Amino acid sequence: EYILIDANNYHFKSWIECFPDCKVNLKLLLFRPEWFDFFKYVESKTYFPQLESKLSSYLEKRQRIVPYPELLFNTMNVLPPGKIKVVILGQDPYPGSCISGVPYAMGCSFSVPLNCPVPKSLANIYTNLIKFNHMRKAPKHGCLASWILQGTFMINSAFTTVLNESGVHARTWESFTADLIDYLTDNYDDLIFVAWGAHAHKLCQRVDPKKHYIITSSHPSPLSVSNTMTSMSYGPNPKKVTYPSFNSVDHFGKINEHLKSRNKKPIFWDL
Amino acid sequence: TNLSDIIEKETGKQLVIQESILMLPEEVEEVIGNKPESDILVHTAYDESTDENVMLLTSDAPEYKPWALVIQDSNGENKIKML
Repeated sequence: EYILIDANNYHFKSWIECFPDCKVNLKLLLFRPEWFDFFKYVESKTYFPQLESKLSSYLEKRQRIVPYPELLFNTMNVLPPGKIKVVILGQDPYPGSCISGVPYAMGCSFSVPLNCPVPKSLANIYTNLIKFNHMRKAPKHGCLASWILQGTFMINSAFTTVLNESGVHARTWESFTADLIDYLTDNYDDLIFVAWGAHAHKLCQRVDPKKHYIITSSHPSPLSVSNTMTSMSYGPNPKKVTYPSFNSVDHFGKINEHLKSRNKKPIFWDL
Repeated sequence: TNLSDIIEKETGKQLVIQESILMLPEEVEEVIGNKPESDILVHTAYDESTDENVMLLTSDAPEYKPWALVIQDSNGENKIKML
């Protein structure tokens, strides 16, 4: 109900409606207790001061931060750490809004609220599922709530941006994301990391490649979908390697085949 | 939104930027031919009237200096314009 969002039933508090005192507290936006161990680690670190303060500056200035605060840790409040089966990193959240003014950004990577236009990179995800028979027809909407409930940890590495602006908070969110990723690879075992594009691939370099399964390809954005992607392998001895184009990889099949093999429930992808 | 204004100015299209990615100079080179001096943001819009992806390529935030414009058809063919 925090992940099943609809832009014809959208009255989530704005950032400023959330903190008219421009002092930003992030503690408050995290509801689920299983993330408390992880958070209080991050709270106990150098940057969380700067982070909250850097975020406050934005409010002051006064820039419309997206997603809205109740949506910020959407995926986390829905999914406890021990129940996530797959990590799928986005980079920037969606920058745009519905004509009503409802933002596309909804706290978890690649998803949009119900009755919101579907951005092409998500369309390309649907095309891929259809290609490999995990889906018969593309859904009318782009809300991925169903996947997240089944253990798909879908998060952007930049948790916020500014409405109709891109990339503006990638670096202020950098430390926090590496700490989240470290936390997942250190303290849990058979996770599936999906690296779509160079940057997700870079983040998955911190993943222990013998605890966890990694799927790697180009990013589903229109300019990348059909192209390969080149960087270093994950090993102790990295070689320069080309990874396959997004549309050529059975991502969700590979996810499920692995899950089955470890006696876990596969994820139902169709919508 | 100046970013869609640039797109309008170049193409006559009035469009909504729906998504972005940040690309390393070397990734750019493989798609565009010319190699940028630094990271570029790909600002992606869709135009259903012609069924093409319209992508404006700029420098990183906050400068957003236009560098190139790509118009891509249904088949994935790129028309590349330098800015």
